Amino acid sequence: TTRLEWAKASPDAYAAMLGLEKALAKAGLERPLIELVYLRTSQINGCAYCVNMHANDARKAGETEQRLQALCVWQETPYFTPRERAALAWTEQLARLSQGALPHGLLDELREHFDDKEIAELTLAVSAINAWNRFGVGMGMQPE
Amino acid sequence: TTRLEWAKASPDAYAAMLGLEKALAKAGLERPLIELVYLRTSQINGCAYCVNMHANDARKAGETEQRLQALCVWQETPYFTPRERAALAWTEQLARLSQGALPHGLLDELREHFDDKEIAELTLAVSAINAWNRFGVGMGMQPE
Amino acid sequence: TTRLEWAKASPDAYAAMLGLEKALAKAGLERPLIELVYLRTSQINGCAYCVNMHANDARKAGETEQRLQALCVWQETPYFTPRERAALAWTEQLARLSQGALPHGLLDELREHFDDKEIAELTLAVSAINAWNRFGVGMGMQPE
Amino acid sequence: TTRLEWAKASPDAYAAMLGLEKALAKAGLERPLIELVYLRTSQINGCAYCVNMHANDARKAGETEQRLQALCVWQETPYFTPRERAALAWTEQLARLSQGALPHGLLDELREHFDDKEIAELTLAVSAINAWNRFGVGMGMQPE
Amino acid sequence: TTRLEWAKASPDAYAAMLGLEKALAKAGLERPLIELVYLRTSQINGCAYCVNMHANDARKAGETEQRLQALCVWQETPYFTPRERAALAWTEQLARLSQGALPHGLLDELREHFDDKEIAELTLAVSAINAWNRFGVGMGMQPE
Amino acid sequence: TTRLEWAKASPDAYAAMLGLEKALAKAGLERPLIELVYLRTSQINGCAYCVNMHANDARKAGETEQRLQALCVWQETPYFTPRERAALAWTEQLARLSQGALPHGLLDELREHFDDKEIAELTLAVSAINAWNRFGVGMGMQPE
Repeated sequence: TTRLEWAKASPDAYAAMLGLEKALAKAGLERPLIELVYLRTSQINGCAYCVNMHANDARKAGETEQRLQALCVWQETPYFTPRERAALAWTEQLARLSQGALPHGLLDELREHFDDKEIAELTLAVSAINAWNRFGVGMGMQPE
Repeated sequence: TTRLEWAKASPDAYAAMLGLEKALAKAGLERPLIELVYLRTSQINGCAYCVNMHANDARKAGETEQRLQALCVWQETPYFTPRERAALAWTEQLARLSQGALPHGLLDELREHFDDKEIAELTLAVSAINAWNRFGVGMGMQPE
Repeated sequence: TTRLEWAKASPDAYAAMLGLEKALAKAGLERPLIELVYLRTSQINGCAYCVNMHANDARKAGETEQRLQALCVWQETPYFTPRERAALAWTEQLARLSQGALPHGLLDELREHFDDKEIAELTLAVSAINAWNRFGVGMGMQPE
Repeated sequence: TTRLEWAKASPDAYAAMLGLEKALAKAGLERPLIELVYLRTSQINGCAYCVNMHANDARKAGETEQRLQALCVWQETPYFTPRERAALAWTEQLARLSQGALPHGLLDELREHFDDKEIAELTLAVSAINAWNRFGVGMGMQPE
Repeated sequence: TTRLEWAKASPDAYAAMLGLEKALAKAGLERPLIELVYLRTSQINGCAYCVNMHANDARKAGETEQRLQALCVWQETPYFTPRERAALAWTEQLARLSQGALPHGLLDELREHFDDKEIAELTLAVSAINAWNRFGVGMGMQPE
Repeated sequence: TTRLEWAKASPDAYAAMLGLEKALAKAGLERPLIELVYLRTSQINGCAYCVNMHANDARKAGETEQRLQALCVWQETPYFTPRERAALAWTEQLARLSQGALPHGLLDELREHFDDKEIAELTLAVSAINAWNRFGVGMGMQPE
């Protein structure tokens, strides 16, 4: 289930990572949207531990099986709102940041759906799950 | 130089991100290695703001022009130690986490050069710069 | 939900595609494995119509939410049998056939888990869903 | 020339695959265009058996060496008609379905050159060769 | 057929490029192998002008339709000698130099088939066609 | 520092490659721009020998550390002129020629900044460094 118990090795790193979650917990950004961002990022990054945790946490936040099964192919479905689709486009592009430039009008399109405080919180969410995925995959973590 | 002043929009997000840096500042992991990790990740992710900042910070940590110019092609040079090369392999693979699975023996190879506490700190470093790059590129940040 | 009613346009094409399903229905290859192959291929190919249909059909074949949510990251989980993992490796490699050569020992590894008749049936399953996905995405099909 | 005699292992699979060809034989879609679709798909998928067979079959359908040698780079040549170029764009995009979304206006552009029955037949052709390529490469088939 | 007459614009550039060909003409490396290297590189780089020219020049050097049609999928055919396959592996890897590191043992494997003078000549051939392709595609050149 | 002394093995190849440099030396195209083209191409192709040489040669041509460290991420910086950015776009696209088609309007955009003789010289520069990189990486060359 893990190859390295990293939170025990560096309690400071674990505390710092929990600080990201504390900030997000205080954010106005709605929790079901954060869970989608987390689940989709974890899918893209191939972090099975995080996929399992956030599919489970998304259900805790009220999500349906229809949405959870469609998330990996969200672009070609009618299940996600204009606001969610904006956030998921952001999520996908930032997950794949090593692969090339972000399109010019992307932030501008996000601004049609989110105020700037929400954008900061959304980007924190994206950054945090990207960070958790790196610990998850790196330390060789497996679900159940 | 920026399209969105995100630290002003969400002070909580900014404080949380600074908490990653506070943890790293307290880590035993040597600062010049952290700067290489930061600079290389920022290059891969195309974050010009972070490239500029960390090339400058690497010089503050004593780095030579030879190493700074060779970092983007580090694999085929003799300038980086076995320990640094292990960390840079980790850095590159985790930067590109969306692109496929991590090789099986990668953590095992890292363990030949780093103790588990160092590995946790190194992974925190990788995670933190990946997070900063996402704010940098997302918010449309440009250097000087 | 569709941009082109292709089965009405070419009844012969539709009948031919149903012939693939008739053959598979008669195959010894177990149905839950076929559903995994179908669902995973549809995810890779981004066919939302087929993802929806086969996640639903997989439940009809007895599948758990744990397996359905973990399928997209199956490699790093303990939920799939040696035989299923062999089939899913085959599935992923053949889904991505345009991207490069198949590894040398792949068929040999499949032979450790499947007899040659099963391999033929498995490859028919892979081929059939790849075909359905092409109609699904091409004709602009969306679920629910 | 083959690692697994799949048609002998599963006669039902072979009969089902021949049913795709029977439908195409009855289609109004012109045979030389089908051969181009088959040859180009087989090139993209790296199926040497199918490349050999369809380059040979294309000659049987009247094709010139000029067209056969230019097909792999068809975009930057004057040898292919507006209708063929539409079909080849479709062919390339659907060959590479695992690599990302199909452009929005692609079906609309195809409709400028083909009626809906032809589009269904063309998509059957694309699907069928994609299926044959998977058997060809999977079963380790080599030409001559 | 061309968007820019580059040889007229810079006669010095044209003379320099012809100097590569003069050196190759004097090389011991056999001409049919050079033509394969040229044709395969031109295919990979999508230079239709060069594909046309070198498929035609390969016929002038004695090549068969069987080999010319199989070249794009050479790996899975029996038509190319151990020596040619070594050269084509070199050709493919160096065509795709922007895509990642060259495998460690590649030069060593080439040395099993070629002496060092031949390797230098082969690499000149690869370099020269890569250069011609860049003029061809850049200047918008089309065959016939 | 090298696995094969290629200039000694084939003096003709070396003389031919020097002929590219002789032509460029005579070109009106300004030397600092050529050095940027060389350095950026060498970075993309992962040729550590050439990166080292041209970062050093760029300093000889007057370049600043600010520009040299920002070159790998030039798109998102203000340090490069409209003319340089046009040349670097050309450089990147032609470095990555094996990866797909060149955008339609690219030569047209280059023509807004360069006359046709300059474009020929620029393309010679791109071609020459692509050639040198292939010798550098192929022959296993390492800096210092």
